[PDB]
Amino acid sequence: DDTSSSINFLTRVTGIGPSAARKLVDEGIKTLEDLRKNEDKLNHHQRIGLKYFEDFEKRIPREEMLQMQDIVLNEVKKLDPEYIATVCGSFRRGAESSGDMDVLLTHPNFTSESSKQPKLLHRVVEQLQKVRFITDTLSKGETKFMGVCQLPSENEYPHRRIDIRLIPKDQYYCGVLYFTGSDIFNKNMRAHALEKGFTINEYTIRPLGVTGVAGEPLPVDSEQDIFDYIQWRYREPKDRSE
Ligand SMILES: [Mn+2]
Repeated sequence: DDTSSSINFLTRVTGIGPSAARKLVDEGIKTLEDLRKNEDKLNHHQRIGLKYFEDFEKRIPREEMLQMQDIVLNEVKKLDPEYIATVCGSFRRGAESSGDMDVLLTHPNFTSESSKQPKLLHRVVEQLQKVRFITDTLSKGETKFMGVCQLPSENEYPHRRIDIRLIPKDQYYCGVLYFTGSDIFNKNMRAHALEKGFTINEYTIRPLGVTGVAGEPLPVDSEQDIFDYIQWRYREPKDRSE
């Protein structure tokens, strides 16, 4: 019946999760328009997603995606060149079009020992915002920022999603890998590694042992070393389809 159809539409709104989509229905909030007239029932997120519904639905061609990546890469560089920033996802893998952006970021100042340096992220979030790259914010945490951005014009672009994550320098690589994917490639790689006596996750690559209950994180300073640990020729990102 023409209502299940409603819950579904809700969830189409970033922010609006299921349990959240339901209560909204209970207020009779079902359509797009039912939302619009009711910004008060929604969080900043949900409101933002809704503001951007339409654009959020479109995809990013790499022509754009790249120009985006230029901007992120360049700005972090001027705040502090000790900032490593890899925009990952399918995109990295040559994908012709992308859903969202996701910048992975690190700084040697930050390791899995400090954990308390949101300014590290913030500073860029703020930086990105003064340029009018990031144009809205969904949810800005200490280690991760969900927001919205948009390329500049001279006369326009949709608002893409953008995620920036802060990762320790001692775990960046593993994560650069992991958010690189594809989901399959990770499975297989994670699958291969297991055989050599290793366990790779999004943070580390640990050596296994007897009864599995084991690990103690090998140093990683490039994605390359991951591969070396498990001796597989490094497959460039483009060759990680499976
Ligand atoms: Mn994302």
